[PDB]
Amino acid sequence: SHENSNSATEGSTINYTTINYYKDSYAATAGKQSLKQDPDKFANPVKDIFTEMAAPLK
Amino acid sequence: SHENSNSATEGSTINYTTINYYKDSYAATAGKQSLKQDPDKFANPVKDIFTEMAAPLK
Amino acid sequence: GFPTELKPGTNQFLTTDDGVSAPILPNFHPTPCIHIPGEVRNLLELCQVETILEVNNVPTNATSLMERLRFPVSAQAGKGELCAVFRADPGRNGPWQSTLLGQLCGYYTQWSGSLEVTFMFTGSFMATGKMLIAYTPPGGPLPKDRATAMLGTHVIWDFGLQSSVTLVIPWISNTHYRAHARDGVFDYYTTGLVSIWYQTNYVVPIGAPNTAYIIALAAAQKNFTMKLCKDASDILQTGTIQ
Amino acid sequence: GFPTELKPGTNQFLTTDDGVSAPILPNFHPTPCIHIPGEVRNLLELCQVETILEVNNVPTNATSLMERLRFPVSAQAGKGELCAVFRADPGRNGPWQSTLLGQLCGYYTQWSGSLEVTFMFTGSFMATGKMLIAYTPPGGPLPKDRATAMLGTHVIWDFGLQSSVTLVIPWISNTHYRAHARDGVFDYYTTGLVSIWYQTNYVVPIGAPNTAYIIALAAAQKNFTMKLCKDASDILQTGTIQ
Amino acid sequence: GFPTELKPGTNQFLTTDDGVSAPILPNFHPTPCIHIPGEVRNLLELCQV
Amino acid sequence: ATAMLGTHVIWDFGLQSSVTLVIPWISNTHYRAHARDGVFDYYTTGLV
Amino acid sequence: GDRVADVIESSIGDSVSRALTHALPAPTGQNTQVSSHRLDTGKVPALQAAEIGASSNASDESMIETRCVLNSHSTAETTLDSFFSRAGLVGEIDLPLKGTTNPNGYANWDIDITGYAQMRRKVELFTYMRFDAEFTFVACTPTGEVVPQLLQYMFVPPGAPKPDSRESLAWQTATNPSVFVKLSDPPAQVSVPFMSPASAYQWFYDGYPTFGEHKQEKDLEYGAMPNNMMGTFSVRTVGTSKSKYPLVVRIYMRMKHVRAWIPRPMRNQNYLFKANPNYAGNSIKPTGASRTAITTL
Amino acid sequence: LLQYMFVPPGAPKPDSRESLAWQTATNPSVFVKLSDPPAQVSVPFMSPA
Amino acid sequence: EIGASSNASDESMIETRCVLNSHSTAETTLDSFFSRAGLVGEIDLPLKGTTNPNGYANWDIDITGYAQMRRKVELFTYMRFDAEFTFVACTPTGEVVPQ
Amino acid sequence: SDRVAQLTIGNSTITTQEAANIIVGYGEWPSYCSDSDATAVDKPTRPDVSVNRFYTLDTKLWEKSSKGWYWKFPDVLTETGVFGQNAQFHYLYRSGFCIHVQCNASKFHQGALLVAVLPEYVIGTVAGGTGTEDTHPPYKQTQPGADGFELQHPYVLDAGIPISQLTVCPHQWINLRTNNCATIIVPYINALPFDSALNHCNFGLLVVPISPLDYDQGATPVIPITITLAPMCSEFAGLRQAVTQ
Ligand SMILES: CCCCCCCCCCCCC/C=C\[C@H](O)[C@H](N)CO
Ligand SMILES: CCCCCCCCCCCCC/C=C\[C@H](O)[C@H](N)CO
Ligand SMILES: [Cl-]
Ligand SMILES: [Cl-]
Ligand SMILES: [K+]
Ligand SMILES: [K+]
Ligand SMILES: [K+]
Ligand SMILES: [K+]
Ligand SMILES: [K+]
Ligand code: NA
Repeated sequence: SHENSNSATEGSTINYTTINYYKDSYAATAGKQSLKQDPDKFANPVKDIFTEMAAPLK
Repeated sequence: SHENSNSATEGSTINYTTINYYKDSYAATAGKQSLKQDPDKFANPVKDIFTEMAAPLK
Repeated sequence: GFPTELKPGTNQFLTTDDGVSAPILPNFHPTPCIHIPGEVRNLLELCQVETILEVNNVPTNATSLMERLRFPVSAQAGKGELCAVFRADPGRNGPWQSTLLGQLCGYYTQWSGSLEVTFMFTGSFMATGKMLIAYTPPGGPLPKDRATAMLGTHVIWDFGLQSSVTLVIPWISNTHYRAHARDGVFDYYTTGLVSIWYQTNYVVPIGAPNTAYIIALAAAQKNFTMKLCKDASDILQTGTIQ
Repeated sequence: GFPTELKPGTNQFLTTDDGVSAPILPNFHPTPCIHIPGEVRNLLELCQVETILEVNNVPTNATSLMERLRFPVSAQAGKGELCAVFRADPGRNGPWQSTLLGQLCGYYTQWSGSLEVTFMFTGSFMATGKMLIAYTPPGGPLPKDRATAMLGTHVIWDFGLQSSVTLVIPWISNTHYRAHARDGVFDYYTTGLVSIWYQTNYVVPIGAPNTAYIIALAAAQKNFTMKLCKDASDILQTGTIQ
Repeated sequence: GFPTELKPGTNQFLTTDDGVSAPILPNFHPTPCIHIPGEVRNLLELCQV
Repeated sequence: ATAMLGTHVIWDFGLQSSVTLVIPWISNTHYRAHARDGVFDYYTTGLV
Repeated sequence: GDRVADVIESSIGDSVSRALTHALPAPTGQNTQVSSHRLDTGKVPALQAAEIGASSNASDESMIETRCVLNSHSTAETTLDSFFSRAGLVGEIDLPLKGTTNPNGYANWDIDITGYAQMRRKVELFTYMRFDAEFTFVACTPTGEVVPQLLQYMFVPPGAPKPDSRESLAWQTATNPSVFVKLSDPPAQVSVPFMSPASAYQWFYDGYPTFGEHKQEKDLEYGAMPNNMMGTFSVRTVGTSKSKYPLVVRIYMRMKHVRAWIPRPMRNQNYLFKANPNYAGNSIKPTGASRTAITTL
Repeated sequence: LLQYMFVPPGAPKPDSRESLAWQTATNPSVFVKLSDPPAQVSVPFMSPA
Repeated sequence: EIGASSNASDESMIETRCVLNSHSTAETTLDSFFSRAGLVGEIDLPLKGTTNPNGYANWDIDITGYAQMRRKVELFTYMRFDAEFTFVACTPTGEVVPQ
Repeated sequence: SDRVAQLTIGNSTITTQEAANIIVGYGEWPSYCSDSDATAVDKPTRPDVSVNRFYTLDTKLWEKSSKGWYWKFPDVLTETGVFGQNAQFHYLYRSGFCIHVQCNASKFHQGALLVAVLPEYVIGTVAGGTGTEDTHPPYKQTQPGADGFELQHPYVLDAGIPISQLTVCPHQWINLRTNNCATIIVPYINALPFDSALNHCNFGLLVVPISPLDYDQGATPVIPITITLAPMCSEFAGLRQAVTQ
């Protein structure tokens, strides 16, 4: 379509498939989000990574 | 479409993207305007322009 | 008929809804539009035009209202004297309300950009002087002396053949936009302060007036934009308009 | 007009309906989004982060609440003594309510996947010991002794330079998903039990404390997912929030 | 708005109407279907027993 | 708290028994003469 | 130009956020691979060091003998929009005939969604959130009856004049957006953009909005974030004469196009006040249930 | 005006017309008037089986 | 005195960094500013009264009777536009009756 | 090789022979603000070595009965060194931090501290005990300076949230039988590109004993906890006179 880029997610590393009937994109449906995850950001934010087989503190 | 050119903006140096379901164009949505500006018309309407670096009254 | 199902919002009249409405006059054609000088396309075009800033917003009696448009300078007997001060907040009550920028600002909740104030000296050709105009960013209290004002953004102005000087109030904010600042928690959005000091002195020879006036003109820079259209704080009517 | 016909559902407001609504501010543009560290994309990212499991969920007086975060071990005088026990059901009242996993679990009716509990020993460097941590799948009653616990899934943990050990509670279910287990027929969905026994003994030399504590950290494995979004069992307000 | 006009039948609930209704759980995914013996596809399969 | 504002090393006792504190050449002149009480304190290196 | 070596080999000004981790697609739960017995020295997946700050990296396969399981279980319902794009109550406005509160046919509600616990606890799982929203307005009498009454809803951004009567000139609404709807119509519903001057709304702001001494008198401003203050929602019955009916307006919000940053521990004590985390010191409760001993269920 | 709410196992069941549970921040709810046509929604296959 | 506004910019008055400005100018177009419906007229049709007491009224079209709208349009001398008119009717208490 | 470490920044070097790796908060290193995220137009000042260096600010004594403490950033440093001066003379500030918490005992002592960084750490009050009074925490409690402040109710972190879930934040543990320090690198976290170092604390540092300190009578009973930290990639803008509040 030919609307404005009003949505709160314009420039998000994940892309959506939404529906809209208005010139402003924030009026659009929530749609579908891509299913990417990065748990290491929270669960394993160590500088020097350690493998599963080794002893963590060597 | 195949309507009449009834709009108040027919012949405007700026073009719009509107929606309409009637034969008269003035029934259309406001749409989007192009984003051109000419501030000099009001802020700098001098006959002989002067640059930023020079002394205005020489 | 084709199966449809009505959703919430049905029958509401939203005043900002951009829809299509049945035309009352079919096949009607408007009077053509001839060329008319001065067409404006964006309010930002008007924000860049300087209008008079009422730094001297003190007299209120109807016969002295014109005095609000100019402020004075005169021979000081000494050093680093304060001449005038005002807040740089464009959409706040005070000096800026006299400017078109200030007024247009009233129709928007948020703004962003640099401002500029141009000061024109209107004393006699024989009068000289140097002034220090300073802009104090958020957090700095009103400078007590010229020595603390001088630590912020400033211009030292020399009177001369070029009658005016421009003080740019650069956009120095923590947020990308500011809402209109006011006393209380919204002071979070204050732009800061402008103060004018005597750098040397207003000097004149025998025969020229000892007092002269400065006129301030304010406007926005090209990086200035506004967002979130809203109604202005004033409504200029008391009862019904007849 | 184009022929249409209204169907049931017309005018209803379904709170989970993903529709389109008229925008209140035409041509409005949001403040740009700068880079902010720590963006989360899926709740499952949080379920994999270990949080403290309150195995010792017994003291309730406000001054002893911190004691819930750790449980003890000490020199036993003998053999195969029981140290602690708890249900492995993540969305059931009990120890898991202290974990973020437990809490996020509350917003979903069903879950599936393996869990893991990591136990960190916090005694002195001079203290040694071996513990047997067992997971008993559904149907097995609380083991009366170490000899019956040892028949289920288990880890024999040796204290040493690596302070911690992980007990994986593998997904061993009859159904693809489990709903939250509770007393009664929904015990059909129980995950089972975890029991900790002394494999040998907590041993220490002269000069080191006779009691030490273990801290348990729990989370889900990568095969863990949840479905059927629902409201959590708790609503944290009594009257109106002022 | 786009011009429409309501026809008879509007608002009725016909129990055999095969229509579309708003889903209550967005993005919900069902438990997969494993193989189960004895699936029937048509009642006529039972009439022959 | 005031010592910590200069050049410093935080030393942890452990298997490596020692630590080295480097006193980097931080002088106004290219060379220093021997410092002593009086005007030649101009050449002092500083304190540890 | 820069001639001294240290200026040339300087990293001052590096604006690239160097990230140690990256997102991978993950539409289903992870599968399980076949594993067998391992009787080996040196390799030890079960042993960890929680002090490091990371979660355990041990998997099912390395702790017990596993079969192969092909896992098709979807991860779609735990995306932020799945979790948050569900409308919940965030406001309630009373317009009674006789009363102490809003007795004159109009009311001004400062927009704040922290007055209701279900919604508040969910959003506070994160520190920063950026999203668009759909607002639905359900109006009726206090018994839930529908009466033939016309209402006006107006959004009043900060700095716009707030109405002070059912006849305020502000209701001319020449620039503010207003919705005129009948109680007999379906609930009014509109889309709202992300409006903060900041890049995100933040449920927690550890600071003060202004400079100065922070004397006890003005401590009610600790944690006050003007960036979350979006304005006022004003409602009135449309008339110069009082309405014949007592009314109630319930406000529902549904977030969409959601982004969130910085997860935090979830609320474990009852909420007492709006936008402030005070809890009852005399009634600090354990996060969950208790039992009599650590050795019995 | 009525409110219908689906309460999955483990979600708090309302115990009064004023229960806090009616805030329905996650459960799906339908608000409909008796004067409107019958409310209607689609439900997925929800068993753990 | 020339009549122009200052041409001095931030860059020439202080030392500036580079700022890439993505802030939109779309909301200050004339349609953004004016294409919002505001009250421009009010007509009373009372039962007993001095004004329009006989079930009908004639209103000369003039939008200058209400200040919010009037002040905005008077920012300009000449204006050319199309318009959408909406008519909201009810009793003086805001009640809806079968009329 | 995971246990030994040296951190050198500015004219300061820290050593440890009993480390447990390094945590980089949210897996992201600190960086300067880009030209596209920035909004303020004045050229910033980036003092470098004179402000990005380790400052040892305080020592607490760990006692068998200790509750735990917190410090607020950048509050702890606004009155220290050249960093403090810049934070005072400028309206805008931004930086990341390298935090190094120190605590050594002996192979016969025991206990475990949780060292965590919680962004936007808003403090709550007990609301007059009954929960009927909307009281607020005073300035000395929200911004305690270099002294830090002791937690009154560690279980709910003086803010109605469970310390049991604090590990969802960048953290390390100092478990005496294992290590004697915690090192956390934190990038600048805010919803704005720059902010006031005085009015806003971007995050709080929490040091809380979870497994209490213990030892037999006769072993050194004074076990200090020292906090050393270093700003990283500091930038300042919006210059004027010096201000402390
Ligand atoms: C014509 C009707 C329009 C109604 C307009 C509603 C605008 C609502 C904007 C969403 C704001 C999100 C909530 C923001 C902040 C929180 O409530 C608190 N202030 C946090 O302290
Ligand atoms: C079936 C209902 C149709 C209603 C027709 C409304 C036509 C209105 C035309 C717009 C006129 C714009 C206002 C023009 C002039 C000003 O009000 C004043 N005369 C200025 O002095
Ligand atoms: Cl302002
Ligand atoms: Cl469960
Ligand atoms: K229409
Ligand atoms: K027709
Ligand atoms: K039909
Ligand atoms: K899979
Ligand atoms: K640009
Ligand atoms: Na391992």
